[PDB]
Amino acid sequence: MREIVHIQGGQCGNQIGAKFWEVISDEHGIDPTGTYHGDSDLQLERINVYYNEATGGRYVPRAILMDLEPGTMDSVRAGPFGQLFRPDNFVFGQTGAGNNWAKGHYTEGAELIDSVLDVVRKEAEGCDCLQGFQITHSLGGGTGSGMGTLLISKVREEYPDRIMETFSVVPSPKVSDTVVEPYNATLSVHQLVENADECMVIDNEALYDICFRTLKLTTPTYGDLNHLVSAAMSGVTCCLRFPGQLNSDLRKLAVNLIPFPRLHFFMIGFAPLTSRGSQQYRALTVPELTQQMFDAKNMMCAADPRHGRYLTASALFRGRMSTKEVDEQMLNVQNKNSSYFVEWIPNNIKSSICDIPPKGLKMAVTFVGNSTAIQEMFKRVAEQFTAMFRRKAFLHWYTGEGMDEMEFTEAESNMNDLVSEYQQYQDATA
Amino acid sequence: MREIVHIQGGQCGNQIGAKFWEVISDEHGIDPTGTYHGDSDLQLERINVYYNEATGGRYVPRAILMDLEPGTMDSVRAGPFGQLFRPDNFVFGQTGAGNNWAKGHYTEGAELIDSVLDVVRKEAEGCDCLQGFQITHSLGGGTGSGMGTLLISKVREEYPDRIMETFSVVPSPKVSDTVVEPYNATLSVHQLVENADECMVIDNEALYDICFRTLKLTTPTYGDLNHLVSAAMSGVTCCLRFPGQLNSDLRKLAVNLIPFPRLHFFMIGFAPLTSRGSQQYRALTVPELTQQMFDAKNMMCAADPRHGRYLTASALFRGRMSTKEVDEQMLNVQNKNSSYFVEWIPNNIKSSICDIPPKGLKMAVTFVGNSTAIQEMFKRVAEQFTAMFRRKAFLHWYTGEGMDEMEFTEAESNMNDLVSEYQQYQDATA
Amino acid sequence: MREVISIHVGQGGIQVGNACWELFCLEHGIQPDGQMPSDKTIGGGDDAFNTFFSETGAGKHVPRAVFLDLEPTVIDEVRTGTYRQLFHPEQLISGKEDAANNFARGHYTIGKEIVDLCLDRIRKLADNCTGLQGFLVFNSVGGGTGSGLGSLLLERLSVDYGKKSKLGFTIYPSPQVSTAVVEPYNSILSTHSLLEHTDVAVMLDNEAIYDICRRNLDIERPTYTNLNRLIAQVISSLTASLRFDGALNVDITEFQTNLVPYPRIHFMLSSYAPIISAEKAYHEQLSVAEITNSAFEPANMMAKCDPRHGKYMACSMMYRGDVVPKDVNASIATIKTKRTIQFVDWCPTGFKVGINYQPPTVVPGGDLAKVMRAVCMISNSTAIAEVFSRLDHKFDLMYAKRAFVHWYVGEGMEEGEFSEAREDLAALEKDYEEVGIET
Amino acid sequence: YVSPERLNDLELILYEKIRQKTLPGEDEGRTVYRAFKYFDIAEKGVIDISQFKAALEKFGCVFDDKEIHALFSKFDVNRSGKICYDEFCGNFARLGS
Amino acid sequence: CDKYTSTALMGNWYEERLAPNQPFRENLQTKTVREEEAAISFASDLIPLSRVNRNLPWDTKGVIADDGFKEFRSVNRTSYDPINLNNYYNLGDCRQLYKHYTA
Ligand SMILES: Nc1nc2c(ncn2[C@@H]2O[C@H](COP(=O)(O)OP(=O)(O)OP(=O)(O)O)[C@@H](O)[C@H]2O)c(=O)[nH]1
Ligand SMILES: Nc1nc2c(ncn2[C@@H]2O[C@H](COP(=O)(O)OP(=O)(O)O)[C@@H](O)[C@H]2O)c(=O)[nH]1
Ligand SMILES: Nc1nc2c(ncn2[C@@H]2O[C@H](COP(=O)(O)OP(=O)(O)O)[C@@H](O)[C@H]2O)c(=O)[nH]1
Ligand SMILES: [Mg+2]
Repeated sequence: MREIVHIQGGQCGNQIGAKFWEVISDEHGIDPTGTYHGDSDLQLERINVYYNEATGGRYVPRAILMDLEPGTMDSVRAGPFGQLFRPDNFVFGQTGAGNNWAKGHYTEGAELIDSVLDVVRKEAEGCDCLQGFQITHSLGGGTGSGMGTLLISKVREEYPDRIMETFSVVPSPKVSDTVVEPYNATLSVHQLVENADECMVIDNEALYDICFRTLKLTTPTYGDLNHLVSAAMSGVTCCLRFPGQLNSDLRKLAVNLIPFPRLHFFMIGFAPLTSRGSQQYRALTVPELTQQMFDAKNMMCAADPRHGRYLTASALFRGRMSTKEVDEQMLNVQNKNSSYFVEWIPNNIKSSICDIPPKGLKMAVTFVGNSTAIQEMFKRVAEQFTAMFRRKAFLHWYTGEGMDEMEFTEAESNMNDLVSEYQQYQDATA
Repeated sequence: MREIVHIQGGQCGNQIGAKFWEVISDEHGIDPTGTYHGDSDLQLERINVYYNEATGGRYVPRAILMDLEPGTMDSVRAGPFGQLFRPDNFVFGQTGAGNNWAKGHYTEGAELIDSVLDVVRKEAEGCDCLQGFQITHSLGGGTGSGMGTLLISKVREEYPDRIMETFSVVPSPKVSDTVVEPYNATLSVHQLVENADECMVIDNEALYDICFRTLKLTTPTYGDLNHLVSAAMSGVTCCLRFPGQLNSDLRKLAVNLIPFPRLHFFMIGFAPLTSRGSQQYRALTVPELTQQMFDAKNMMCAADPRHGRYLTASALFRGRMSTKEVDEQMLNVQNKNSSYFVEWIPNNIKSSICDIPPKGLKMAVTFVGNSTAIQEMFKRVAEQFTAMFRRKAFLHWYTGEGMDEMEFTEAESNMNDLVSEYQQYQDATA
Repeated sequence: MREVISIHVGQGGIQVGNACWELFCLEHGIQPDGQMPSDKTIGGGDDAFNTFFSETGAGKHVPRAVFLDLEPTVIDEVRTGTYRQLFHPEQLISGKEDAANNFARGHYTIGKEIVDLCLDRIRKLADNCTGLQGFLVFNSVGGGTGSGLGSLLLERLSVDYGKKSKLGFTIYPSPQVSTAVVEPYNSILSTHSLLEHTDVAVMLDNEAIYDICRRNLDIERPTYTNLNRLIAQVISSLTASLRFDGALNVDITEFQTNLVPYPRIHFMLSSYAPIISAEKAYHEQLSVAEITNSAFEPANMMAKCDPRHGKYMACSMMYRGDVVPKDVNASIATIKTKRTIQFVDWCPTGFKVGINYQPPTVVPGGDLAKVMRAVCMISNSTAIAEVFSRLDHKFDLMYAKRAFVHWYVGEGMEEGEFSEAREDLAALEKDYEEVGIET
Repeated sequence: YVSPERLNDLELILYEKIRQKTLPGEDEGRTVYRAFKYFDIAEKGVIDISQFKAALEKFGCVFDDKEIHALFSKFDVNRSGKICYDEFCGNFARLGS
Repeated sequence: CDKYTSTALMGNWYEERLAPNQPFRENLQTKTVREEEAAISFASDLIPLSRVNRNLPWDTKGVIADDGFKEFRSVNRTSYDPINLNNYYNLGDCRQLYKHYTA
């Protein structure tokens, strides 16, 4: 019951989704062949959340795999667990993106979106009752931001009462990946606010920083980076698939994490994550474990959180933990760091519990936070756009496929508004 | 007990029947030699519907195969299941039709329709109580159009108390296969409407459309097209041969699908259908069966069923299913899409159930519906016919058998009114 | 012929019941199967399980309970759990979508599709019952579903049955420890409805329970189930006098007519003791004298509000065990003289005494041991105004700029209802101030 | 004692009903496999004849203890007095494809 | 692996000696991973998507390795643990006045 659909987009996304289905398959115990080899009885009571049922006893993820270039989708099928996806759930074009927004959201994407749009509705009505949406895409890339966001608006149109989330790798200037990144980013953030309820950015810059500082593996590669983010959403929906003391669905975070209708930008993090050589030496207690969660560098986003003040926080403890330790530890953290939390909202740390922890750990925490420190992320992206926009560079491609600078002017207007408005509360006093 | 004789003529006509006997024999499990090797008793109880009794316990199917050119018959008996048809039944000439309507109905047929009417009479008298006739022929084809059309004209005049069916293939505009199609095609509808109580159009485009889209076969041959239509014929005569929850003979289907004496044109669709590479990635559930039923692409007729409003509909499920599920789903679809069902006759779809599913599956649906959307097929065919006539092109062939322009001029008029009458009963409200 | 019906709504109530009903089963001797263990019962309690159970016709038993929760997560676990066979299979209304801590959500759009079933089940349960004495309602207000369903359900119950009494064991947010930040809104909204439909209520804040767990049982890391166990003990001690013989019985009807000065002020805060484990007791005290002193100790109180900050109006103390009568008068006389705990001017006699014979019973594998008697006390003192003062301060700060207002406003709850709730709550605080003014 | 060609007939009625209780889009093995794991507590794969009485008692079928022993024993090939759920459920899926 | 080939106490040497294996990095040439075939499905543009040689998956095990903890039990069940209750049943009064075995 209350099953959730999953949507994929863009090459950056395609790598997230395939590995994301990696973690769930084992925990539920569905093998590469789709047959069951579970151990605990409690593992099937809510298998229907992410998996349908079909004749022959085999299960298939209720997924949507979607991108504009055949090469990307080829890897997922030929790779591990490529046999779990229904062929009818795949949609692809033939022209590719080439890092052009217009080719993704007006001309090329529109002609093929109708095929992609139709697919979701058929699956959506099949389930007993939709509970939400999760979209795996990227903003700094070609196909995703343009052709991915459009599907965001279209889905939201017919289903005004269903909440949704989004995962996005917003770009960081340090490790540059494209010259045209500022355009397709700021253009993307414009439309995300008006319809996307929940969005938690993931910064690739933190991935290396988190990997070398704490993980400290010799030569981390794209295999591992996608893996750590995988657990983030694995525990986000924890309450739905296992029993617990205080169940918390997706919306509970929505009510308790977004003080105002528009301010819906979250930064997430995961713990514990310890090196391959320090595995057996750290005590396993709420006290030690909770210290890592709020650490400055444990956050998964390039934004440094200590530079600003938090508004609301919710972390879902997974596994058998004595709640009192959860409650008491919450008070101590909220007192010794008062200066980093806005005053006018009292009692602003949420808690949750569950019964089943991820395999191989008795503790597990997925921290979701709504901190003002995200402004620097937009500020860093926004400032480059104003500098490069004034020269009209790289502008002939966009204007030649249905994009008029009259539209671009508005986009910068929205970005500054959020940047300016967001920081009113940081200095606001009761 | 209401045994039905099967009559099919024409080169195209022979091929479809060449297989339709193939599948039907498999359902009752009669071997090529015709000796019974079935499995259960239910497969043998009502065997009298198609096969008669002869020496040795084998059966001779009640087929009267006719054609005007020897090319067809020499190959019909050359393939698998070429020993069931009796030697005496075949009647064929040594001249050929040459894709001309005239030579197939006035000059050559006049001296050869005597024999065909001879055998047809003998078979009917044999039946304990004839329940109806089933006819398969191709309108665009030469011999089928002429010899086939005349047979309906004569047969009606001797046995007015029996129902007639008609599986017809009318050439479409896109897939062109004959340059003289407009003339002989038009004469078909005029002669066909006034006599044939029932007709089910089957456009070649859909058969190609079904294969290239759903089944996903790289290089379909004409063999595939025959099977899909052949299976559909199996559905209509389903309950009349096996037990079931609610019997549904041939007349009952007519009672629920011919609102007025004239509107007697149907459009059929067959489900389920999925590729061999997608068989194991799907679920066989009553909800899934119903959805594909009303989807436009599933139907084998060029007319788009979303451009009009249905007048009546029928459903014939197969296998063991819950009665309540049949009712609840049937009510739901008609409710959510009122705009696509007319408003002056509620309960606008009929249902039936049988307890013997086709071999190889567990649940399936056969649809025989009458929609105002069928007006497209004649409107496009008529449009081309007028263009040819105004230039008196290719006319000298038709004038060479005694026919005058009077029959041509009238044909346009009657085909005009049948176009008109569909219009009247569609755009009219309480 | 003197029976009661239980109402449980919300996950918190479900969890508390999971222990309350198990203890109820243990004390009367009923197995989870519904079949009594025989063991030469020969009607040992005879007419004993009427107060909380009814005959199934032959053999088994069916507890008089109704379970409500819009989230099936806990309902399914209770269904397939340790007591699979006990509750009525169709008496467990199962929800479809969680309230997600939205009071407006739980009161005006989704709630209207399950109150009908709740009323139907309550009607069926009561009609068969002959002498329905009142209602027992457990609910949580620190979230959406609890209040959103319970307040509306009680509202409908009052118009359906009328003057019949009702008691409610709510759980308000703690002064320091809590889960959600939208809890103040739910508390403010729920108090509005509950201040004019329920007669007797008890606050059972979690912070005091944690404190009591740390001090006595010597279990530094308590659990939610362990916390629920004490509430179950309190309920059992409160309702014991209604189904067992005693020297002086106090029926459920003799609480409101004994412990509420006026129609408006009807909130009481209670405690339970002694709380001694199976390790550090048998070498200890529990002469009848010390229990009464421990009852009035401030730190032992089940609510984080010091009774020392106000006067007293009326407290009813029910002894369970083998307490000889005169000990009760001795304890009352000793407590009265001490200047630490003082009374209000207008109530000279404000103690209620009730003696029952059954000693409190313990569940296996718990933290509680078996002692020969204990005392449960219910108190309503002017100090309770402090808790409503503190819940007041939180709401104003975050309503100054309509924080999180949209989730409620767009859901149907008119913006004007917040004005009403705040005005009424402010009215309540004024109420308690005047009653304490000396004559 | 009775084991005529009537015990298998109950199997159809026993099977016919199973599809009745089966949730949409499910196989009788799925519905039954859950049942044998719900009442049971040993989890080693066995229960007594009474427990198997409880398991089928939920289905709604009404039989005497004599017939009950018939199917268990008929389903007890080894005579060990215990029933294994793996073989029981899998065999049913064979007949009800 | 600091500008060297391990086995030498270069900077940050303690970890790399414990690598699982990572078969991809030591066999760049075998490739293979050709198991998609011309399925003719997933999909048709009727031409199937061209199948390309995919390389090694690159191991994994980024998340903390199994600590020998299967777990997979519900909090509630152990709370009441119906095993606890029965022990307070059909038992007790045990002081072993004489010798006698039992379950
Ligand atoms: N001591 C204790 N407190 C509980 C328990 N369950 C819920 N609570 C309290 O309830 C508060 C949160 O609301 P809940 O009771 O969990 O749920 P709700 O208010 O009914 O709203 P929902 O979350 O939809 O169920 C927490 O802060 C707890 O203090 C419990 O089992 N034991
Ligand atoms: N951290 C991380 N980033 C990725 C990964 N795959 C893609 N990206 C990011 O995605 C961006 C490219 O987007 P792209 O796939 O070309 O967008 P598209 O053309 O619309 O499909 C690059 O800047 C990368 O930073 C990955 O596995 N890990
Ligand atoms: N769908 C389908 N159509 C066929 C097949 N064989 C022949 N036809 C059609 O029959 C037409 C030729 O008809 P014709 O042989 O002149 O009919 P006849 O004069 O009655 O023998 C062609 O245009 C084809 O479209 C077949 O196997 N499948
Ligand atoms: Mg809840």
